[PDB]
Amino acid sequence: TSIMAVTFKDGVILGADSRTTTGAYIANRVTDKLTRVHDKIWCCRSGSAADTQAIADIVQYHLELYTSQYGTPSTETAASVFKELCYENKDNLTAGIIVAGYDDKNKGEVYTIPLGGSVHKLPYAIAGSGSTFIYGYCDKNFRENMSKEETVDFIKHSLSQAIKWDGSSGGVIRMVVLTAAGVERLIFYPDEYEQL
Amino acid sequence: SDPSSINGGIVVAMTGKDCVAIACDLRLGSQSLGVSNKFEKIFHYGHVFLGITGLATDVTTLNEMFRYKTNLYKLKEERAIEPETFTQLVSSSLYERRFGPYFVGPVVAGINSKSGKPFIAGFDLIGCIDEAKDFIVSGTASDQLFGMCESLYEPNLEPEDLFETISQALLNAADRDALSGWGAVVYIIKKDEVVKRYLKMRQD
Amino acid sequence: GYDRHITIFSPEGRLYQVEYAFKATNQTNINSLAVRGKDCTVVISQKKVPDKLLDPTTVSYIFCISRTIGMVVNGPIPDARNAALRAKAEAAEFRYKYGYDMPCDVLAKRMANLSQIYTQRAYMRPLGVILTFVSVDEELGPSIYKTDPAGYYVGYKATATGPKQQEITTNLENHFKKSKIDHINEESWEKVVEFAITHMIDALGTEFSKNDLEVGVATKDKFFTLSAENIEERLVAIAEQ
Amino acid sequence: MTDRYSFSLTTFSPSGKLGQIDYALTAVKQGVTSLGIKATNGVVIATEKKSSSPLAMSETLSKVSLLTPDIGAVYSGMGPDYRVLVDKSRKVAHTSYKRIYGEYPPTKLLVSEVAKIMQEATQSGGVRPFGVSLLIAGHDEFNGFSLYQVDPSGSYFPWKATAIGKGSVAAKTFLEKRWNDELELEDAIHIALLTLKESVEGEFNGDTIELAIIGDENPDLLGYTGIPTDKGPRFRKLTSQEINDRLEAL
Amino acid sequence: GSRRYDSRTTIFSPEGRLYQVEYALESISHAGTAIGIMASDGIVLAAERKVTSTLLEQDTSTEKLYKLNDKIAVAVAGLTADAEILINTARIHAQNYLKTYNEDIPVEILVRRLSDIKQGYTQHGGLRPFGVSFIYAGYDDRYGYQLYTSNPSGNYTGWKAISVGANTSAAQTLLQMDYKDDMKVDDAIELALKTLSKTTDSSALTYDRLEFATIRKGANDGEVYQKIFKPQEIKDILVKTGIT
Amino acid sequence: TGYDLSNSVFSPDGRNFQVEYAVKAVENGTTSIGIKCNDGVVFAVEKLITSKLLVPQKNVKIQVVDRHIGCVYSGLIPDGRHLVNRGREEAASFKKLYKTPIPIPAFADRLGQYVQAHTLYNSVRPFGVSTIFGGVDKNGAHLYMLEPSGSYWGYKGAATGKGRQSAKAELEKLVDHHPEGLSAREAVKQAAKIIYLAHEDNKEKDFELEISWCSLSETNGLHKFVKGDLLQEAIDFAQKEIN
Amino acid sequence: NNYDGDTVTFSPTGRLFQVEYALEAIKQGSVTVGLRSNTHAVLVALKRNADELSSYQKKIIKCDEHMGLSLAGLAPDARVLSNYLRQQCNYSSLVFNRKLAVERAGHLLCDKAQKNTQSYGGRPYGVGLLIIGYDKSGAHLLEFQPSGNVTELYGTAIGARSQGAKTYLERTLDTFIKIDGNPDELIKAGVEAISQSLRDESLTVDNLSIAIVGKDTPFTIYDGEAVAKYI
Amino acid sequence: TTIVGVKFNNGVVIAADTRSTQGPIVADKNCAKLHRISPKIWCAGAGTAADTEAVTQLIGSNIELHSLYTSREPRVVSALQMLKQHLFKYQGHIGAYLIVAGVDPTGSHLFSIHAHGSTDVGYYLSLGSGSLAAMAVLESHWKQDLTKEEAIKLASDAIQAGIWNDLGSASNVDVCVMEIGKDAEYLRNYLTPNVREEKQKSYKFPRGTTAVLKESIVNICD
Ligand SMILES: *[B]([O])([O])[C]([C][C]([C])[C])[N]C(=O)[C]([C]C1=[C][C]=[C][C]=[C]1)[N]C(=O)C1=[C]N=[C][C]=N1
Ligand SMILES: *[B]([O])([O])[C]([C][C]([C])[C])[N]C(=O)[C]([C]C1=[C][C]=[C][C]=[C]1)[N]C(=O)C1=[C]N=[C][C]=N1
Ligand SMILES: [Cl-]
Ligand SMILES: [Cl-]
Ligand SMILES: [Mg+2]
Ligand SMILES: [Mg+2]
Ligand SMILES: [Mg+2]
Ligand SMILES: [Mg+2]
Repeated sequence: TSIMAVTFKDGVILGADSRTTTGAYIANRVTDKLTRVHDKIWCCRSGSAADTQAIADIVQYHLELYTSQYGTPSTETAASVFKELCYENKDNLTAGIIVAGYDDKNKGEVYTIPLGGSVHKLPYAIAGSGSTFIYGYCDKNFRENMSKEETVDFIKHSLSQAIKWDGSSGGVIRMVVLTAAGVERLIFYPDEYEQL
Repeated sequence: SDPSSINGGIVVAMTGKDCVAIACDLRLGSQSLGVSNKFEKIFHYGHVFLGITGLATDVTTLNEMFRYKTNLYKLKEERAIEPETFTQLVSSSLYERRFGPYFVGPVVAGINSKSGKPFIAGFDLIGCIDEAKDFIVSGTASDQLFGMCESLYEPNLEPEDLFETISQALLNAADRDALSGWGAVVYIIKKDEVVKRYLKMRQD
Repeated sequence: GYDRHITIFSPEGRLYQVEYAFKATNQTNINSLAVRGKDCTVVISQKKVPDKLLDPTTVSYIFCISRTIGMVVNGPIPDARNAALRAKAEAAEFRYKYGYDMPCDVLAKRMANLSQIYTQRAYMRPLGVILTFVSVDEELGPSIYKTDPAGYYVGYKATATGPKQQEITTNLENHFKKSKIDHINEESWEKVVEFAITHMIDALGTEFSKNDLEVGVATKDKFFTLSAENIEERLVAIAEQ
Repeated sequence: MTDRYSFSLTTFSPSGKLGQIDYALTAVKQGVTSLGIKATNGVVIATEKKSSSPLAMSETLSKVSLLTPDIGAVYSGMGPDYRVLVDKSRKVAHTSYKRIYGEYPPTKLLVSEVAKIMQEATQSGGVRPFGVSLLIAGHDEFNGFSLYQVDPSGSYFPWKATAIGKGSVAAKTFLEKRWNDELELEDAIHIALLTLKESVEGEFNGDTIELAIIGDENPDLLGYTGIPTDKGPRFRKLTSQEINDRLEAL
Repeated sequence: GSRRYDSRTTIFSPEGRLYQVEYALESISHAGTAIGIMASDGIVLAAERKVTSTLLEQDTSTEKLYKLNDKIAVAVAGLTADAEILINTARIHAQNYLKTYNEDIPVEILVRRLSDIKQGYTQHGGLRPFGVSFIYAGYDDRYGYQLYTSNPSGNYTGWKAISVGANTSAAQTLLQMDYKDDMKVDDAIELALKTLSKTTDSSALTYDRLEFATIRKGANDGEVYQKIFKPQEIKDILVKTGIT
Repeated sequence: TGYDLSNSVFSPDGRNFQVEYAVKAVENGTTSIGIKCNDGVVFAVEKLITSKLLVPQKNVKIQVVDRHIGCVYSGLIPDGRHLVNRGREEAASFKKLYKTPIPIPAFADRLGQYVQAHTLYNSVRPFGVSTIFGGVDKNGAHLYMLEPSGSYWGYKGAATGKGRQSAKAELEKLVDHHPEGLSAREAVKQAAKIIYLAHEDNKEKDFELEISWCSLSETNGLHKFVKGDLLQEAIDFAQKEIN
Repeated sequence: NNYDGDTVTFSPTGRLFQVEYALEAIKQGSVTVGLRSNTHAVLVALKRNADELSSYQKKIIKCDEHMGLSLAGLAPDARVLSNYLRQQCNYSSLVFNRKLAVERAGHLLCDKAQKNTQSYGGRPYGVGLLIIGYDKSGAHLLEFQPSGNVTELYGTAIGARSQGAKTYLERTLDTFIKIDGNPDELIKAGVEAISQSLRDESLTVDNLSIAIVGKDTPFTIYDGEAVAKYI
Repeated sequence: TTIVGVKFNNGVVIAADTRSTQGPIVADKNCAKLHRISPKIWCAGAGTAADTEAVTQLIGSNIELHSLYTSREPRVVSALQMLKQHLFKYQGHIGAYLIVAGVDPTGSHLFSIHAHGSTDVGYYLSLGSGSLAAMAVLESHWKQDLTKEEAIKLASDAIQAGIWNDLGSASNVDVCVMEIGKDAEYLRNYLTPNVREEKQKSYKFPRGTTAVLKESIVNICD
């Protein structure tokens, strides 16, 4: 799995590959690892597909009920609900989640929640088995306040390399753009990103 | 150690023309030690017959359980249970112990009293229904029984021909199994008469 | 005479606590009205802020249960909010368990069943409220379903609730006798709200300012309440014809 | 909190009467008339859709309810009590039968389960009896067609034909004169419509009358093909048009 | 709190009587009469259905006589719904005993069990007692043919002949007059129907107002057969004994 | 009759007389008020000096919930404390799950639902307090008042207790004479005056003034007690106005 | 009248009669006095005997090395409440290595008593308590009522004829508050205060019970010949 | 086991083989691996036979009750959600691997569920021991905008790949077609091997061949 979330000038963009594996067999080559817990709060999922789905479903339920009572939740609040589930059930879960969302007040925010259940607010985050191979590249190429087009290129190039080297990663590169304008879905096929 | 092969034993059932047959060996042992040669594994609740292989304590327990349940069924429904319905009851009852199962291999046999249709069914230790047209096998010599039944069996056998086929299936299968034998019983079942025959076989 | 204190049968076969809960319904002295358009369901309710010390923005009997479902309440606010919180919880749980948004009629039934339980179980009192649920259902379209303290519920073409419900009901009845259709034949929700307000004015015989009303609108995939300025625009259009 | 009413609210009076059951029966008496007639090849159950308002859509309120594919129910008395009983009756048909035997319960046993629930509300702590009388019509393979009445006490009786509620005394007398053991389903429906007209004041048509039957298997209503033994539900609710057609031959 | 509305179903009167038991017995006294008569070669159970209708489906109807197992049956007097609760419990107890000991339950043991359940509702729980009286007719290999009765108090007693429900005072006098120890089933059948015919509040005793049953060793060789009479069979025995 | 002997029983009117009797306990209590200002809220309460033996400034009535909400109440003091303890549990579990401090409207409903729950059963008694509370959240300042029935609304100014009519009249003047708004420091002064004016209903015994406030500019949106010079400044302003 | 059958019922004027009846049990109880300075806090209690053969019922209970109370009313209820205080004082020490504040001790007693006034089945406590203590903010004196009301005071008295001692303390307020670094004089003032509540009987050696806590003085109770000094 | 699901333009088709095995032994040569959850929602199951049957009926029961409660046609996402949450609860110990398909008022749907509770979406799917043979066929011949007739062929070709090449798959092909607007058609044994060998010799025995010791009539009657 190769997932990442990157904040930029107009908001935040989530990115992910589409490969699901059972050992060396690719059980699904067109997986959607970018999932929606609220209108403008999404997450990237890595680890157990069953665990991360169950968690995401519970979070979506909590934020739906939150919204009914207290209005739109913050991205920080969403990350806290993820954390609470991942931390309290750390013995029985295998989930590495990146939470990304857009407020008008706070703009683009990214929170990463690794195996332990700890929370880390960052300008950008990378996770999944394929992330290991792009720590060097991403650290060298990331800039704050990038444009939409620059951020799309950054994620596209980064996940391209992660896919290239990691056997657990592959398929298409999915992306979700979160801004004041709305929610935009992007997709990039092998023929495009392999030649980069 | 393996609960399904401590006591030993086998059951086989076959369909014929307007008849069914169900048979079993009589052995009960403690591994190598033969203990009883009168341990019958076939029971009946009304016109529905149930054979049970596997761990003997569970064979006994399940018999007592299905007697219990079929007796209440009859009091409430004001009629005897049918093979198709009993089959679903056996499956339900086994699966409720999904993660602490009875170590058994049940076999249902009988004729539907209303339609007259012959019926047989087999189960695994946790409820999966194998509703075969031809035959059902169960026990420590199930492999042997499969081979015998698959080669000997032909459809639409008459009651007295079916008796010969099922008896020879059981006998020759049991004789290739160390934990089966020590006697045998065959039930021939028709819509309103049932004959029970004890077979003469080698006692080793 | 303890058959009048708890929910058990009187000799007449009546439940007096249920009947007295119906009377609590009109304690607020507010009238509500719900009508259906082509693409929308509109609910209006009288807004009365008698105290100048009150923050008028917090005075409301219309609730956003889910994204799709809205609910107006006729009765005291504590019981109203009790019902609202439960309906929100039930709607959220439904979506989690069954994978799709709870329909308006199903929620109404669920709340009606809960109400029924209070009429049968002695330790629980009935809520002194009448709940009017509105949405644009993805299967049934524009929907109005109303629940009461007896545990009764039913779908409506249009409905009215409050002290002067009968005057509003007859006014609406007479209109639908003319048009011979089960809804307001209008494209925009703005004009359906104008219809709703106009017919409440005619029925009650009172004029309204922007702060005298409270409006809720259900469209496909969302329910929302109108601001005072949105209502003012609505009142201006009514006056100009 | 906690339900602190752990004692019976229904008790024997000095005369031996169970007051709350009697009063529940009084509530049933006030209820709208419903009836049931058993034919040789089917059963019919019927009642009046007493609309509380002309603005109310009476189609959304179902007085006649499917319990199983071969069993239906109608009532007289308190609607909300009926509605929750139908929910429980539907569920108990699965939990206490279908999930055990892999088939739907026979009419008498489902009736028995419903009766049990109603009896418990007559004895358990902190509850009143249900204020309804049910008429449950159904079919099963070994008992054939049947029609049962279930009272607030939990008592149930099988009927050839009967009526409950408002004008039950008059309706039962009307049914006694008309009923015989050679009625076909269409004849029973005809008698049902005649009997029901007497107790109805206002409009009498397909939109103000609710009527269902337990009759032949409906493979068109099954929803799928490919299994010969599955032939479709015997329960069928008559449409507004289907009722009006028979009101012309009335 | 809740105390205000508590009837207190399990208390003594100043005289040392249980109010609710006494009032439940008063309820039962208005129920259709049921009679049990024990003979040397079998037992008879007869009972009167309460003011029936012509539209009642009698052949599928059961309000008085119930089967507990193959050897034991009961005649009911009181609230039918209450009785069915207890009947299902009794049926289960018999099956539990059978599963445990691999023998049919002795009649008294089953009767004691049900009677103990009834007793519990009079001493604890704060619930109303079961408004039911049973006549138990059964057979086992220890005592042979047995008749028992139990009432809402949970007290049970054994009988040669007994009635419950309406007009028991009149019925018990008539049984005490014509009953003899060397009596047989066919004679007991006649006594049962004659007693009902005299004690009935109806104008005449007919087949459609009766439930009838016999427990006979009149089953092929050493075994017992229960016979729940069908409407036509009740009609025939009424003609045979000379009542209709 | 007998409808007033048990809680959660509807009278033939549709009223819950037990809740109405709880209100009588509230009306019997000392005066407490709340004033919503430009960027926050101000709470004040009348503390009756029953005796000279009472230690001044020790028997504190106003209570903090979390770090941004102030609560004051009139009526049965223990009931008010019980309600605040619950409020603190509610605020803690909200912050535990959602990270952010509980918003004031959200907090208001938590108390509201809890008080309303005590009108649902005969096994509990309604609360013998009307609670005035509020504070500053992400959406700004909020002031609420919560009755024994569970009923609550947002307020510009609020008052309860024995001198509520007097106080209300004073609050209404401020609302009329300051449509643009009132500053936090002004509200503290006015709060002191209103309690002094409302003390005419409890004029037998002398009293002690207690004031608190949350303000975005003055207290960084945290609840704090008005102490020392600022308190004395408000007392002087109040004493000047009554004379 | 009709509204005094249980604690869960308000009267039409908003009164809780069961609580008021519990308050009445305190008035029947024997007099006890509490008073403090800035350095020390003192309890003085008039113990009551059944007859001449009987012992004199103990009125003072130690809760911790720095805290304790005197009782008036149902003694078993005081035992329950004092036991609760002992546990709370003890929890504070074991968990936080912190001596429990006297004010916080009062808050805990208030909340415990309150639960008994709002719930069905239970009953209010039938006892009044005077809690003294010395913590990080100096000497303290609290008055507990089973309604839940707890009040911090310079001095007070509860029980039968307690109004006489309370008036005396109200006059002496300016004097006894200044008695700093002199335990014997503070006790004298307390013994003189409780004397204003006596009729017919006088303070004897097995009648009088005194307790004290202060800056360098653990909570200690004086009975028997230890209080003869003050008679 | 080889099970498949294929979407087509106006619906969805499901398919499966008919072999059940205990190790290397064949237990049933004609097992029905296609199940009805609701009239127009069917699922194919692989893994532990008893678990697929039981979890399919339980959710089928709850779906029926839900349909009655809501007065609506049941949805496929409802079955999907109820199933996965149950499987997740038991952390994979209920060995049910399913392909769920159907039509409802929202349209036509195709999903898969693994024993641990993870769900997937696709136009074509396969599970079981023969899943790799089938997916190779599907990945070679699938195109979008299939007709009902093309999709059935693709599905049954995929099932054949498993039958021939996978030892855990054998015998006949079952199919079910769920089209929008239409009734679902369950095609039990859509494909069977034709003809088949007659055995060389009948092994019917001479009567009296088997030696008997005792005989008796059994009393089944009451
Ligand atoms: B990715 O590789 O982490 C991916 C993300 C997931 C949300 C789809 N996980 C998987 O593919 C996992 C295995 C795994 C691989 C590498 C690291 C951690 C885990 N697969 C599954 O959970 C799975 C596989 N087959 C069927 C069902 N679920
Ligand atoms: B298929 O291979 O997935 C098939 C699916 C269908 C039959 C439900 N599974 C099986 O045939 C399984 C294989 C298996 C063997 C042993 C343990 C678990 C699974 N067979 C059975 O479940 C089975 C069937 N009948 C009797 C015994 N076991
Ligand atoms: Cl996934
Ligand atoms: Cl419900
Ligand atoms: Mg790769
Ligand atoms: Mg051998
Ligand atoms: Mg040997
Ligand atoms: Mg109630």
